Amino acid sequence: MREIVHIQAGQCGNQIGAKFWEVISDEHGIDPTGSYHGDSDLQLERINVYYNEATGNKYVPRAILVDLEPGTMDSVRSGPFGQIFRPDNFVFGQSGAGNNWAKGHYTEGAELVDSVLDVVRKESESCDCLQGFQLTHSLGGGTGSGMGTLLISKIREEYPDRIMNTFSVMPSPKVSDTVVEPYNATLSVHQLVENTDETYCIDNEALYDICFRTLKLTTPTYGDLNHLVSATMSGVTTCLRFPGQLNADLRKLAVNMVPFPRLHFFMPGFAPLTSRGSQQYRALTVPELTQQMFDSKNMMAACDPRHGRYLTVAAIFRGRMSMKEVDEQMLNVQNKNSSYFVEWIPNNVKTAVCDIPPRGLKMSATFIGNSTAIQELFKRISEQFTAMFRRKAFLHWYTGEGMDEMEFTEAESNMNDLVSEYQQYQDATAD
Amino acid sequence: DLGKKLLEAARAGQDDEVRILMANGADVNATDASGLTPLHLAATYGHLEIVEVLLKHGADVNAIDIMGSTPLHLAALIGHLEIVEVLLKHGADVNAVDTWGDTPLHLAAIMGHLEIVEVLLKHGADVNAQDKFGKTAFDISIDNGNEDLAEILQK
Amino acid sequence: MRECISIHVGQAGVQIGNACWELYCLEHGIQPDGQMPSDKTIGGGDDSFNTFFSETGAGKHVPRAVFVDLEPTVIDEVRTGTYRQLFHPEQLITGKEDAANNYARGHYTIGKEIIDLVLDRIRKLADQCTGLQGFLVFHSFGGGTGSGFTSLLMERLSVDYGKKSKLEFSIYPAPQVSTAVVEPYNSILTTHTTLEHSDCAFMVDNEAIYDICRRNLDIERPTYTNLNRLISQIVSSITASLRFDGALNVDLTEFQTNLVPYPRIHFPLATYAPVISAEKAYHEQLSVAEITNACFEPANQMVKCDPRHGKYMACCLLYRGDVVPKDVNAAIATIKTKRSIQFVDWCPTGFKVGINYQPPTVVPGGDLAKVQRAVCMLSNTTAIAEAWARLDHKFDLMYAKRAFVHWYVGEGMEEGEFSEAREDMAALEKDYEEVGV
Ligand SMILES: Nc1nc2c(ncn2[C@@H]2O[C@H](COP(=O)(O)OP(=O)(O)OP(=O)(O)O)[C@@H](O)[C@H]2O)c(=O)[nH]1
Ligand SMILES: Nc1nc2c(ncn2[C@@H]2O[C@H](COP(=O)(O)OP(=O)(O)O)[C@@H](O)[C@H]2O)c(=O)[nH]1
Ligand SMILES: COc1ccc(CCc2nc3cc(OC)c(OC)c(OC)c3s2)cc1O
Ligand SMILES: [Ca+2]
Ligand SMILES: [Mg+2]
Repeated sequence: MREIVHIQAGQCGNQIGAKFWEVISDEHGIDPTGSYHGDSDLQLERINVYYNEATGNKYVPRAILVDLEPGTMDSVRSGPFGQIFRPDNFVFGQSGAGNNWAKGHYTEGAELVDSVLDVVRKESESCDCLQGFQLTHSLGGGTGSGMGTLLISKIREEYPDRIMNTFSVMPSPKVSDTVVEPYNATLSVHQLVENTDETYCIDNEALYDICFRTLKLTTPTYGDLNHLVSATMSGVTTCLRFPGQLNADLRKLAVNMVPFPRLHFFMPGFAPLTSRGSQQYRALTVPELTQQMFDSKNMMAACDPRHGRYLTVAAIFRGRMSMKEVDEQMLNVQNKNSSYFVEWIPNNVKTAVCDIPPRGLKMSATFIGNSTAIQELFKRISEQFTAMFRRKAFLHWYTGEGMDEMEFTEAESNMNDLVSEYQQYQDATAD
Repeated sequence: DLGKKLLEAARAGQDDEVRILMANGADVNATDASGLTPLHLAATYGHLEIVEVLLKHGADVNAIDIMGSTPLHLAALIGHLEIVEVLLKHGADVNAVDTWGDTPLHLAAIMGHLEIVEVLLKHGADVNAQDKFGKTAFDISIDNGNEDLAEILQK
Repeated sequence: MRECISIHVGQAGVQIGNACWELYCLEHGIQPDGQMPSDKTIGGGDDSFNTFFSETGAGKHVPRAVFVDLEPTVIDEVRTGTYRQLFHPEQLITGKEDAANNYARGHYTIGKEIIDLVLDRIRKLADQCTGLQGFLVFHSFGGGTGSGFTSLLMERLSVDYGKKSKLEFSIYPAPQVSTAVVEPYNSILTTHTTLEHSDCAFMVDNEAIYDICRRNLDIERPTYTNLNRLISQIVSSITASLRFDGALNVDLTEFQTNLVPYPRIHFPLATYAPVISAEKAYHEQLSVAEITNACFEPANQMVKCDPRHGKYMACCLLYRGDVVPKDVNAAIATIKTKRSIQFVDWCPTGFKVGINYQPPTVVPGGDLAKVQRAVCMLSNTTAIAEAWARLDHKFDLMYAKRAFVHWYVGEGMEEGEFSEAREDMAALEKDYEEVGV
C-alpha cells in the first residue's frame, strides 16, 4: 500500500483537483517545477504516495486530468502548478458534455474513456504497491458525473483489488440553478453506491452556507468554496501523506469506517473555518477544535449530525498540542453526546495527531464521520429529482443519447433504498 | 394539422415558425399525448417571446395536462422568473394544484428558486397548501434545512 | 539441551519480540552483535541460554527467533536498528501489503502469499536444533496479521510438528490503546481457530499494562515502548526457567503439566511484582512476603479480572533475585491461611515454586527501577472468563447487526465461521463454569 493514482474529471473535478495539488505540494516543499524546497525531513517519508520521483530529483504528481472540454485543460496549465503535471497525463476531448450525464457516460465520454484508461494503465504498472484510486469530480455536471462514473466502473473491473476513493461535489441550487443537476447526481449516486469503497461528500449547499452565513461573504465565489474544499481534502489526506504514528492507508480506513458496503459516504468537517485572506484571531484551543468539528456549522455536507447517529468517526488534529488534552476533549464529547453514537459499534471514534500544521494555521482539526444524518443530503437530491422526473422535464436530452426512462426510475429507487438503510441503523438498538 | 408542428416549434423556441404556423390556422391550444399545450412547452424551456405571442392569441394560461400541471407549474419548476411574471400578469392561477398536490410554490421552493418564491408569495401564494404528503412550502424548507427559503416564507 | 524457537507475528508481536530479545541479551551478557565474552564454548555449548541462542563458528550468538509481518515498515526498523546484526537476516520476513486489520486477509488472501516461505525459514532454524521442544509465538488479538496469520501459522505448525509444544503470548485488546474497531471480531476468530493448536497461552491485557505504567511508573500517556519494556519483564520471568538451570518448568512440556489441567482451559493469569518507578531508585526493598502478597492484589495482574470471583486450578510462583526458600515457604503458608484463595476440589491446593537467584535486569533507558527480588505468579483461575465475556459482548453487539462482516466475506472467508467462532467461545465460558466460578 504505497502509491495512490489521482484522477480529476470535468471542470469541477479539475478545479478542486488543481487546488489539492497546490496545497499538499506547498505542505511538502514541492514547487511549481517539482523540485523539493522544504526545510523538514518528514515531508518526504510518504512522498511516493502521491508523487512519482523523476530521475532529475523531480517530483511529479501521479494525477490524470480528464475532460470532454478542452477549455478546462488550458486554464489548468496557466494555474500556478500547471506545469508540474505530466503533459502526457492530459486526456481532453473536443466537444464538451453539455451538463448531460448521458453524454458523458454513453456517447462522448465513451469515445474518450479508452484513451484515459491507457494513461491510467501506465501509471499503475509503474507502481510498487498500488494502494488505490482517488477521484475528484462533481455529480451535477456532464463530464465529471457521466464520464466519471464510467471511469469508476471501468477501473473497478481492471483493478478489482484496489481501493476506489472519490471526492464527489454535490449540486445545490445556491451555486447553480440548473434543474438537470438532480438528474446527473441521482444517476451518479447509483454508480458510487456500487463501485466505490469511500466517498467524501462535498456539498455545495454547505459550502455556500459556510461562506454566506458563517464567513459573512454575501456573494460567494467558486474560489471561496474551493478554499474550503482544498482545506478539507488536505486534512482528510494528511494521515496518508505524512508518517505519524498511524501509517494509515485507504483500506484500513475503509475497513474501520464502512460497517456496511453501501454505507460508505463520509461527512467531512474542518476547523477552524476561515476565508481567503482571513486567519483572524489567535488560533484556537483543543477544546474549541473538538466542539467545532462536531458542530453542524463546520460540516462540509449540508446535514445536521444531531438529527442522526454516528456509526464511525475519525478525527485528525494537526499542530503542536497536548495529546492528553485531545484525548479528554474527545472523551468528553462522546460521553456528553453519548446518544449520537451507535451503541452496537464499540469504540467508534478514532483520533490522531500530526505535529505538522497546515499554509497559515498552527492548530487545525479535520473530521470524517459516517453518520446516518447523511440521508438528508440524498433526500434533498431525491426531492428535486422526483420533482423534475414527475414532469418528465428535459428527458429528451438523456433518452436522445440512448438512455432509457427505466434507468431514471432505477436510479431514484436505488437512492431511496439508500435513505431507508440509513434510517434502519439510525433507529436500531442493541437490545 | 399544424398542431403537432406548433407544439414542436414552441418546444424548440423557433419564434418565426410559431408565427407562420399560427398564420395558417394552427391550434394555439393544441395538446400532445400527455395534454401539454404550446404554452406549457414554451414556458418549460424559457421561451419568453413565444409565451407572450401565445398569450396574445388566445392561449389558455391555466390549461392542465393529464397530470394537472399548469404553465405556471412548469415555469416555477424550471426557474424562469420572467415567464412567471408574464403568466401571472395574464391571470395564471397562483394556487393551482396538480395530481401530486403540489402548487407552484411547492415546486419553486423544492428547486431553490428563491426569487420566484417571493413573486408567487406577493401574488397570493397559499402558504398552507399541502401536497399528497401534507407538506406545505414551509414544511419543505424546514425538512431540507434551507434557511434562506425559510426566512422568505415568513413574510 | 533442548531448543526453543520464538515466532513474532504482526506489529505487536515484532515490537514485543524486540523488547524481549533486548532484555534477553542483557540477562545473558550478549552484545547487540551476538558477542559473549564469558562463554567457555566458542562454536557450540549445551549451556542454559543455548536453548534460545545458536552459536556460529566465530562465537556469534544468534537468537532462535523469527520475525514476520505482512508489511515491512515495522520489521525494517529491526534491520536498521540497534540489533541489526543480532538476528538471522533471513529470519526477518516481510510482505508488501498488510492484512488491513482484517483477520480474513491475514489468514486467507494475504497470508497465503508468504506462509510457505515462513515455514521453510522455520525449518532452517529447526534443522539446527538437536532437541526442539516447541515454539513461543508472540502476536496481538486485534491485528489483521497477529490474528489471521497467527492462526494460519499455528495450523501449519501442528501438522509439520505434531509432537512439539506451542506457547502463545497474546495481546488482549484495550480501547485506551487500540488500532481498529474490528478487533473484537479478529480476537474471537483467532482464538477459535487456535484454541486447538496451542498448549498454553499467556494473555496480556493492554489496558492492565496501560494502568500499571500510569499508576506505578508515573507515565502520563504510556507509549508502546513503555508497555513493551514492561511486558518483556513478564515474559522474561515466564521464559526464565527455559534460559537458565530451571527446576520448575524446565521445558515447554512442563507448562501444560503445571498450569494447564485441560487442553482448552490453557489461559493462565500472570501477576508481576514489584513494579517500581525508576525515579524512586532509592526505595526500600520489599521482602519475599511483601512482593508475594502483592501478587494477589488485582492491581498487579496482567489481565483485568477478579480472581476472588473464581476458583484456582494451578499456581506457580517464579521468584528472581535475593529470595531465600525459607521465606517463600513462610509467605505461601500465610497466603494459604490469611486469604480465601479457593482452589478447585480436584486439584492439589499447593503452590509450585521456582527460584532464579539472578537479580532482575532492567533495560538502560527503561522506566523500571532495579529491584533485588521480584516474583511472577502464573495462576490458572476461572476468573479469566471475565475477560472472555467482555470480548464476546463487543463481538455480539456488532455481529448482531452483521457490521463489517462484508469485509471478511470478501477476503476468502465465510459468514458461517463467525457463528462457529462464537459458538466455540460460548463453549469456553461454559467450560469455565463447569469448574466453578
Ligand atoms: N503491547 C503492545 N501492543 C501493541 C503494539 N503494537 C500494536 N499493538 C496492539 O495490537 C493491536 C492491533 O494489532 P497489530 O499487531 O498492531 O496489527 P498487525 O499484527 O500488524 O496486523 P495488521 O492489521 O495487518 O496491521 C492493537 O490493539 C494494539 O493495541 C505494541 O507495540 N505493544
Ligand atoms: N465547489 C465547486 N463546484 C463546482 C466548480 N465547478 C463546477 N462546480 C459544480 O459542479 C456542477 C457542474 O458540473 P461541472 O463540473 O461544471 O460539469 P462538467 O464539466 O461536465 O464536469 C455545478 O453544480 C457546480 O456547482 C468549482 O470550481 N468549485
Ligand atoms: C472508528 O474507529 C476507527 C476507524 C479507523 C481506524 C484506523 C484507521 C484510520 N485511518 C485514517 C486515515 C485518515 O486519513 C487518511 C484519517 O484522517 C486524517 C484518520 O483519522 C485520523 C484515520 S483513522 C481505527 C478505528 O478504531
Ligand atoms: Ca555454549
Ligand atoms: Mg501492522
